[PDB]
Amino acid sequence: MRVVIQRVKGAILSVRKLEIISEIKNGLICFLGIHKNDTWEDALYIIRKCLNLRLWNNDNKTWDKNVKDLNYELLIVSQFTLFGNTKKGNKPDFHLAKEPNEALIFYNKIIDEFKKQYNDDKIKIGKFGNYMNIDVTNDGPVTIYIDTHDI
Amino acid sequence: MRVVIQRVKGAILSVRKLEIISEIKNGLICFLGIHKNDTWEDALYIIRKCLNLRLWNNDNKTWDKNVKDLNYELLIVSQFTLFGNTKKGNKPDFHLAKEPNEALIFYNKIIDEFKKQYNDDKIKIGKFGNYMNIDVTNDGPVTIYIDTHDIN
Ligand SMILES: NCC(=O)N[C@H]1[C@@H](O)[C@H](n2cnc3c(N)ncnc32)O[C@@H]1CO
Ligand SMILES: NCC(=O)N[C@H]1[C@@H](O)[C@H](n2cnc3c(N)ncnc32)O[C@@H]1CO
Repeated sequence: MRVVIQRVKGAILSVRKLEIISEIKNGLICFLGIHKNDTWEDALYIIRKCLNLRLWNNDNKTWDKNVKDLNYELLIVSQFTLFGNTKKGNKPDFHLAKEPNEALIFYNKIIDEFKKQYNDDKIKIGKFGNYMNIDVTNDGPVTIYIDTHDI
Repeated sequence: MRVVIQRVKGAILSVRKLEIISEIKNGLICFLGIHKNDTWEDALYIIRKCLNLRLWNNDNKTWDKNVKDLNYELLIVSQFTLFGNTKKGNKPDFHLAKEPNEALIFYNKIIDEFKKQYNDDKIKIGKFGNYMNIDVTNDGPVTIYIDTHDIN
């Protein structure tokens, strides 16, 4: 499983009816990619990293507060393009991405778990399998990458 | 070298005078991280992929046009946080980043090479070593990740 985590001041997510369906204020936007062989343990790792990663400062020191400490939000967005393999040519190859129908069911379980480990109000999502327009205010910017297959 | 590429309809980047210092319309925002071990060839790989990756559709086929074909822009944003190591705990560790002063010089060369391979009016940047506020309209979204240390 792969994620790209960006720290934001706000993010506005729109799709065709454009029409807003999701917004957060301060927090994290997480672009989430599900590998065909991802397991539930891969998901858990991403969930707790997303929720406990210390991407904000204290007055005292840097990198010392996470999203929960600040009561901030998370906008989780499905991104199959993280498995866009560009090693062979300039046409990205998406072979490694779990196929959409299963990846949907897996995605919804992950969202369910994000909520259980934090709060229903705090987890926003996109619209899986649709075109999305996302207005983000990148705060830094801060951008973090995790691939669970590295452990 | 590490890069996160995102396809955008627009991006306004501002810093403390916060005033606007860079703006693009349709194109790519590239979050660019320099490893302490990167050589000029790491850079060349990244530049090539950024400029040539086919992240837009043609009328009759997907993943078939690059930023150049469409005459679109790129906003290049320096990002040491891409080496945020989180294997050990929940405090990210950034030791793999190239040291800032040398990194700026490297970064500046990369930007110039970007200007070379495309058009200096279509290449735009942020403010290395400074807090930046970037208003991005993500178009898709479409996010690509490349670590040169996985390749060659
Ligand atoms: N361009 C925006 C977009 O990525 N759209 C993707 C995802 O929202 C979703 N999707 C399908 N498979 C996956 C997967 N393995 N992981 C994450 N999302 C998936 O289905 C869309 C087209 O495949
Ligand atoms: N928060 C946004 C940010 O990351 N700002 C970084 C980069 O703009 C730049 N910088 C320093 N070292 C590097 C490096 N090794 N690679 C890329 N950029 C660097 O210096 C800022 C603080 O170190």
